[PDB]
Parts: sequence; C-alpha cells; structure tokens
Amino acid sequence: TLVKCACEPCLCNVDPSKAIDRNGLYYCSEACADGHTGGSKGCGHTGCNCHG
Ligand SMILES: [Zn+2]
Ligand SMILES: [Zn+2]
Ligand SMILES: [Zn+2]
Ligand SMILES: [Zn+2]
Repeated sequence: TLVKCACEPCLCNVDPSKAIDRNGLYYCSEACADGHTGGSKGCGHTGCNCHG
C-alpha cells in the first residue's frame, strides 16, 4: 500500500521503505524534506504544486 507524503498539498504517493524518511515522516523529494525553502514549487516530478 502507498502512503502520503508529509506535504499536505503534495499529491504524491510514496513508500516509507524507499522515501527520504527522517523520523517516521516520509518525504518524496529533498524539496518536501527542506520544505520548498525560499523558492516556488513542488517536488521535481510532474505538476505537484506543493509548498512547505
Ligand atoms: Zn509535491
Ligand atoms: Zn512530497
Ligand atoms: Zn512538498
Ligand atoms: Zn512529490
């Protein structure tokens, strides 16, 4: 089963065995783990406009 990503507006479905999981919290890309600091969009894959 896939689990969500830790960004509420992130529509990505990742797994906690492959994702960049820090401490129980799954991040799809580095961008959701940094929290989209400063600049604009998303997680490096298509059309996800998630902020942090
Ligand atoms: Zn995203
Ligand atoms: Zn994400
Ligand atoms: Zn994100
Ligand atoms: Zn993503």
